[PDB]
Amino acid sequence: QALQKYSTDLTARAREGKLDPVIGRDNEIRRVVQVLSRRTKNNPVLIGEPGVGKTAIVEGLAQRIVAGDVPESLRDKTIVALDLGSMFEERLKAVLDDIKNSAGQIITFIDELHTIVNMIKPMLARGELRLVGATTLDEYRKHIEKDAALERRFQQVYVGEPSVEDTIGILRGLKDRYEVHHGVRITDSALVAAATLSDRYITARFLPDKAIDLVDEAASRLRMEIDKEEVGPDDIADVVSAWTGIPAGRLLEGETAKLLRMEDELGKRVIGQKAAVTAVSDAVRRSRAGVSDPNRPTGAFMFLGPTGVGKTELAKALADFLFDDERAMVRIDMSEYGEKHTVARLIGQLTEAVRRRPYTVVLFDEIEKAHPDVFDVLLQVLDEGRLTDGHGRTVDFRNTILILTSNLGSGGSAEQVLAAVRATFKPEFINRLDDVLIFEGLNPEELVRIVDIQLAQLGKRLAQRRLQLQVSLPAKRWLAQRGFDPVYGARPLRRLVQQAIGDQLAKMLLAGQVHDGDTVPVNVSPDADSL
Amino acid sequence: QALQKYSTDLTARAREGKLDPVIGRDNEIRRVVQVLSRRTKNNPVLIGEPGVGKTAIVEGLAQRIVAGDVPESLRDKTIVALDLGSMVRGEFEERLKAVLDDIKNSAGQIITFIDELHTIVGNMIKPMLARGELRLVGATTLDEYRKHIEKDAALERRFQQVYVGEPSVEDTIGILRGLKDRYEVHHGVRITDSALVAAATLSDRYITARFLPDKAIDLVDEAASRLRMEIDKEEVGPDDIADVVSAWTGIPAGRLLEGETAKLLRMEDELGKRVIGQKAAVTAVSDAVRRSRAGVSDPNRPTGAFMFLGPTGVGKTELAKALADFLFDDERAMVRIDMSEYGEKHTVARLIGAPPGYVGYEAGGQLTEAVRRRPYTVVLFDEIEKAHPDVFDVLLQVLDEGRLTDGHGRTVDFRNTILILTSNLGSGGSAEQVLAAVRATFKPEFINRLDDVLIFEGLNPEELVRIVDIQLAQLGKRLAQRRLQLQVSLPAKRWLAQRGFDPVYGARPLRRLVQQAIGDQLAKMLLAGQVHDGDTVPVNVSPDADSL
Amino acid sequence: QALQKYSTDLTARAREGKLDPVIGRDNEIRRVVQVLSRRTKNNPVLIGEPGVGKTAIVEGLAQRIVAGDVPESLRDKTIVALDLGSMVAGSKYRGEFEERLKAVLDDIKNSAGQIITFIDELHTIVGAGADAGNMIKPMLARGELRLVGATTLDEYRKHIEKDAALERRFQQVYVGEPSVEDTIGILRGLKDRYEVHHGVRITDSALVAAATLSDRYITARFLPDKAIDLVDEAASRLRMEIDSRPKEEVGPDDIADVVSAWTGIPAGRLLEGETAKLLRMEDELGKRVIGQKAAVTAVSDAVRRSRAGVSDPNRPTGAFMFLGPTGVGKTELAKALADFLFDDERAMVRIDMSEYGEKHTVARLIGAPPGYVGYEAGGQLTEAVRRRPYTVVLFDEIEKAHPDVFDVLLQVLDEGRLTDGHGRTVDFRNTILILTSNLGSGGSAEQVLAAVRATFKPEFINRLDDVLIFEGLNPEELVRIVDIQLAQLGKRLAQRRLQLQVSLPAKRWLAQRGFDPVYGARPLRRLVQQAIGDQLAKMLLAGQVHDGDTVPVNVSPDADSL
Ligand SMILES: Nc1ncnc2c1ncn2[C@@H]1O[C@H](COP(=O)(O)OP(=O)(O)OP(O)(O)=S)[C@@H](O)[C@H]1O
Ligand SMILES: Nc1ncnc2c1ncn2[C@@H]1O[C@H](COP(=O)(O)OP(=O)(O)OP(O)(O)=S)[C@@H](O)[C@H]1O
Ligand SMILES: Nc1ncnc2c1ncn2[C@@H]1O[C@H](COP(=O)(O)OP(=O)(O)OP(O)(O)=S)[C@@H](O)[C@H]1O
Ligand SMILES: Nc1ncnc2c1ncn2[C@@H]1O[C@H](COP(=O)(O)OP(=O)(O)OP(O)(O)=S)[C@@H](O)[C@H]1O
Ligand SMILES: Nc1ncnc2c1ncn2[C@@H]1O[C@H](COP(=O)(O)OP(=O)(O)O)[C@@H](O)[C@H]1O
Ligand SMILES: Nc1ncnc2c1ncn2[C@@H]1O[C@H](COP(=O)(O)OP(=O)(O)O)[C@@H](O)[C@H]1O
Repeated sequence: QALQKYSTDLTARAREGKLDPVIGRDNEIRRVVQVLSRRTKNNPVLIGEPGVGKTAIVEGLAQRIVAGDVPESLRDKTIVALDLGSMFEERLKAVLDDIKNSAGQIITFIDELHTIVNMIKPMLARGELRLVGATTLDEYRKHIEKDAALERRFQQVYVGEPSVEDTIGILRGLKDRYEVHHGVRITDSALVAAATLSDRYITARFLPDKAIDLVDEAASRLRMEIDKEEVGPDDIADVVSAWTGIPAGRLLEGETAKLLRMEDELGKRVIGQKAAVTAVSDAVRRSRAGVSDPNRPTGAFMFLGPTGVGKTELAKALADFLFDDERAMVRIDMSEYGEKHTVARLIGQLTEAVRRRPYTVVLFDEIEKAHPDVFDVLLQVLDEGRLTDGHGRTVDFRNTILILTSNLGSGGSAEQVLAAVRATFKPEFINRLDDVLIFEGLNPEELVRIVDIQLAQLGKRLAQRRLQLQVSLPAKRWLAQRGFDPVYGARPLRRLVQQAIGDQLAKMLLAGQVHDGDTVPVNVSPDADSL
Repeated sequence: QALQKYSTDLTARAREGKLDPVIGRDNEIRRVVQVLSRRTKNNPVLIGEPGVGKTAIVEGLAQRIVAGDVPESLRDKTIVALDLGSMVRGEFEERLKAVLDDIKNSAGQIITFIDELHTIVGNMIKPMLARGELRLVGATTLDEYRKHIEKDAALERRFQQVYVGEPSVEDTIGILRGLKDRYEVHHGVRITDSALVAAATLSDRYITARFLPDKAIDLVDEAASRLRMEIDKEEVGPDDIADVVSAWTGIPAGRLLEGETAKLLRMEDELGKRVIGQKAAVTAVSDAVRRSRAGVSDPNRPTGAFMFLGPTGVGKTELAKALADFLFDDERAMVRIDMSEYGEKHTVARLIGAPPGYVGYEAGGQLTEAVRRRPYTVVLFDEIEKAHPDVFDVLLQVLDEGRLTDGHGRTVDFRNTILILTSNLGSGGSAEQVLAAVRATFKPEFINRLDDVLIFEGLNPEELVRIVDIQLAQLGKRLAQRRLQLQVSLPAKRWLAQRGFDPVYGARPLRRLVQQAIGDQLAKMLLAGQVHDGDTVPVNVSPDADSL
Repeated sequence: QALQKYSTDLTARAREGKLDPVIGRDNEIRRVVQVLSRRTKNNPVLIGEPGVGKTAIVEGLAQRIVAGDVPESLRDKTIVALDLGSMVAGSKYRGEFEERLKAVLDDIKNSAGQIITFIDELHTIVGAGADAGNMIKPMLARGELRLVGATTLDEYRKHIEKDAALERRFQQVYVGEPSVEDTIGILRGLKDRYEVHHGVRITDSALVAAATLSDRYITARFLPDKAIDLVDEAASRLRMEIDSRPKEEVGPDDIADVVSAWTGIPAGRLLEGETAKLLRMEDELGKRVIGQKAAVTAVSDAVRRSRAGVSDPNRPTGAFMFLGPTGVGKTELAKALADFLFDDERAMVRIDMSEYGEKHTVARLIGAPPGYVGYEAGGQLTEAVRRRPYTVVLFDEIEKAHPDVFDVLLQVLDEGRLTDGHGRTVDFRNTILILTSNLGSGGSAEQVLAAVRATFKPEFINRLDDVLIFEGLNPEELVRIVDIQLAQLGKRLAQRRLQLQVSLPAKRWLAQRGFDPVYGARPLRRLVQQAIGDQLAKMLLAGQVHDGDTVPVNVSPDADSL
């Protein structure tokens, strides 16, 4: 009985009346009782994630026992925990002496048993103690999923989080826990609104206790700013939003803000490809509202283009818009993932960044550098699980869109491309993706905005010496004349800009007479053009 | 009496009776006794999969020892197990030396027993082993023995492999019916021999991860536990285990009963639930597959080798997908290769990949690599009218005996697959000249080996609202986040027929058109409001487009 | 107190007679002795292939020292069996193994030069690093310690020769495996120890049989212990039989029983029971091949002449090639033979020579040289014969193959040799090679031989035995072929309890249809199935025929009907 200084107790808390009302998980408590009532492979271990309530499952089990629902072999069983706060090995003998002389009626419960697993294992092999456990997936797999001599005594129980409405309904046993400081009146409106905005800041947290973390963050931030008598849903929203957003981020949905337009950056930054851009805009209006399916990447498509049409430019253009930053995208080339020697390297080369900053869109410019094993990797990613890491820490793909702007059948127009797509992408890269689009090559109409943005960039580059260019439409079209060449692309235009303008400009800049502050015009000549 | 700290005593524990009965397996015990009684290369090692009964063999050896059956040379000796988990950077070898010290101080015939020694190895034990003071009964698995106790051993001259594969269904039923009083006393309800047979057979048939001797007892113990917990029908019956195995695997309990005639009788609309029309095709395919399972034909031939043709988009691969969904419990079972780039004489061996050391060797062959794994698939040959006249030699050898040889030298068995050769001949002809065309195009004796050469038929304009309803029933779960329902109107249903058929691609745009139109025209209002999860989401057709 | 917890005493172990009586091997022991006694660098190293008696030489030197049979500067030298696995076991700190080894070295060099040391499997002295196994050099190349060693050639090359400054300090004494007579002498020396360990007797003829049989059949191991293993196994097995089972010695046929129990080869002396089978063979083999009497007696003579002990023990057990018309029974005779002497009609190794139309695909049955894609995989044929070295190899239709595959079996035949990429040889010395063809096919026995003489080359036609010519099918044998096929079908109809009652006109019609003179009996299994099995399934799926009903068949005016 000396365990009172070594271990806590639970068979008396519910008897005296000290407990918390946990509701639900009836099937889980049933599973626990059934597994513990076995001849072999008994004493389960509640596997899950930190902050789901495995302790809640155990205390609910104790409550159910003391109220009385158990079979004959469970006559209240004196359930008891173990305080790891008694730490050396000379005292483990003392705490196990009362379990050895026990008659199998003093079953224990260790929390986070992957720390322990020498001293207890032989006793477990003989079966004088049950030792209900609790651990997490990664750690469980790391420690006791490789020693098959101990997988003989441990039948795992998988636990998930309760639903959103379930958390809402269970919240009524928390009305007085935290908000007893500034006496702000709790309202059911803000209560149901708190967990509603669960993916405004971070999706690494969970529902049952991390929603409470959110609520307490909100209470603290209110009591810090207003130092009102009521809690406000949009105010909790501003709490959770003022850090994944500088002006408290985006407000309520109001899709007319950024996504209805979709071309302010795209249509004026990527000249051409109008059909592809309109199509992907329609696609992201149909998709970017949680309005496609259960947890998918919520975006996947492909389209076609040769060199010199602006595929990389569209990729880097949508970056500054889709999430209003530079790292809103990751572009992966498989110039390394081409053989089976490397398919394991990304499980992980990408995982570091994609887990640290899950605010990026995944890009694979070409599959003419890829292997059919990354095919199955991404297939399992799509709709059959978010991700599985070789170490065990899994990272969801919530704000990631799948793109391929390939030159797969660019020589052909509409039929060769479609046949080559249906062929080269064997595993289901057709049925679960979205539409496959096309490009609109450099056209005499689509050259004016090109030259305009090029000259704008050259000007902002020249602004460090306080020079400005007066570009007239004569030269604006004389360059466009000999810069069409729709086999190579805009790089002839850029090189011609550099040569014609910059070579002479940089000769005269050190030849005097163009001292800083001046302004230079453009004047077409028969074969050249002067400044 | 020195360091009994990190071990057990299977003999002393047997002196009281804590151990189980070990019924059966009376040959491996004698083989172990025989190897343990040599002069050199003694101390055997048991080899088998997990949970087959190696520890059980050692327990039975100890029990026959304590009762008295072995020769006197082995009699009067004890056994000890060892724990590779409680020991294990460094100081593990110090502990190992501490143990082998107690062994050398025993200096007798106190046999040891190590479990999964391929974690240990090395050259620390070999001197002590090749001197005659310890005996080493091992236990491990074949593949790990081959990688750890074969490559760097140099003591493979000291180890003898004993094989224990796994029992059969009958031996497992005997194991169970002998190991029956234990659970009947632990929980205590009742157990029927019918339930034992059901456990063995269901486990063997559906559970493929684990193996018989313990995979079977899991079901019995779980059934007893759940029956005991139910009392919060005083016996466990053969139906009282279908429930447990269904809870385990997923398939409902109705399917996990008679499934050899009850499943052939369902080759009715259970296929037609997925494919619409084509009743002659469905009947012919169903009957052809139904008579192959009878059991009177030669056992080396695929399960079905029919080819069908006609217009595209009329449901030609949908029948294949549905047939794979019903028979093989998966719709990702058809492997589809395009017979358009197999036109040259050099690209015929591209679907095997013949030699070692050449360009395409580790990529296997397109046909043989997809069947060596999942040897229960369905094979489609799109556009067979464009193949070089040497593919047919391979495709004719495969269906004369269900075997083939890939490049690595392996042999793959085709006698559980279903072959299907699509085509598109007869763009204009209905049923009269396409037959002569497909007879003249291919060799005449090649068709003589196939099954029915049934010809698909056009889609009745009446039989298109069927496909429309299938599309809408599928779409009835895309707006499942906010429970927003869908509106239905027969004119709009028959509106998609004309502007979606395009009678040169069958019904290919019936998916893209519907999804783009409705999804895009709705996404705006699904956020703007004007409809919530209590409304039909009113929709109809404008003179030009589909109105909201 | 340092070299007594990290070493045992081989000489003290020899004094109590806990060693074995080394027999022979005087050259190697003399060389070890005369190298162990020079001025500097007196470190011999026994080297050789595994199992040929390298430790026995050192134990013999120990027994000789104890007996006093050595030169004057070797008497009372107390050789010591050092071990390193026990000095590296507990040491996890800076400089904890260094002093442990330094104490041993100081104790060896403290006493006078009488501590001859013995490290077995010395390739393990190269590690211990983290400057280790390297402190020993100054004493090695000065004659301070003697260090008799022993290791295998492969381990030597891999570990020690990478340290060309340390190899210099060792003298290689090459140990080669002994011959059959030397092994017989060794066994005669060691017999009386096994005769005491087990409670049985062992016969000198049994020893001779062990040393001889273990040399023809077990070709992956080496002799001195390859031969002892058989004797040990047979003795233990006979003792296990005598006990526990309610004429007392091992003889030259128990060894045959063991050497056939593993390696599968039927080596022995034709114990009664199968001699009757071998005598009654041309008809027990004729229960499946009708006709071709000349091509069955040849195979039967090969098999009998092989197992009777009169045949060249270094050449395959038969290298026939039989060719003739189409659908005559060539492949079927090969399969019937494989079924006769294996009982598993699919236990043979057949390769389809119609797939070798391209010169480069020979690498399927050879492998790939070092440095190419599939190198450690091996070759199909080589790896198929290395295990189960008793099969029947079959080359079907060997005229479609490019005429450069006729050059590899040019020496597979006539010697039973073939080497793969790794350069190791397998022996086709117990197989039966059979390669069929279809040259001629419409000529007499003279113009069909002229096609062989024009397709193959003289040094290839000269390697193989009888070139058998299969004859044409007589119209009186087709009935028996139909009986064979119908019996096969009936035996298939045994998962039910169906039967058949085929009539004489039915059999005659079946024999008449599908025997065309150009394609032999080829279109007959297909016809039997088409005309019986289909409407036997139809009339079984739709009831009206149930298990038990012996259904008859007749010849109703048109094509056959039930
Ligand atoms: N439609 C376009 N809009 C904007 N820039 C374009 C366009 N077409 C070409 N360019 C420019 O042409 C150059 C080509 O680079 P990018 O288009 O970004 O790379 P890319 O399109 O992937 O070409 P490849 O295929 O890699 S050679 C860049 O300076 C682009 O800005
Ligand atoms: N012949 C047998 N008689 C009785 N029980 C048996 C027999 N064979 C197997 N079992 C049971 O099958 C189960 C398997 O136990 P083990 O023998 O420990 O399995 P294993 O082959 O040792 O694999 P490991 O060691 O767990 S990885 C036990 O419950 C045994 O009691
Ligand atoms: N000349 C010999 N005289 C007597 N017995 C011998 C002789 N040579 C070998 N043997 C015996 O045959 C067996 C060979 O064992 P070892 O000599 O230890 O093999 P080895 O030469 O050490 O090869 P490795 O690499 O150590 S496995 C032992 O049982 C020896 O007693
Ligand atoms: N003498 C025979 N006895 C029994 N069956 C025979 C006989 N001759 C032919 N057959 C049958 O004929 C069929 C084919 O015979 P095979 O010998 O396999 O063909 P083949 O002799 O290899 O000729 P090819 O050129 O290789 S097709 C099989 O069903 C055999 O059973
Ligand atoms: N179903 C539930 N009923 C009551 N409280 C719950 C429930 N789920 C989560 N909780 C809350 O979470 C806490 C228990 O979490 P805990 O089991 O300690 O998480 P973990 O086991 O992951 O460390 C309790 O304080 C409780 O308020
Ligand atoms: N009998 C049918 N039942 C159901 N859908 C059908 C049927 N016939 C055609 N379809 C539909 O027609 C379209 C044609 O696609 P697919 O099955 O791939 O045919 P194809 O072989 O012509 O490519 C699909 O949407 C398919 O569902």
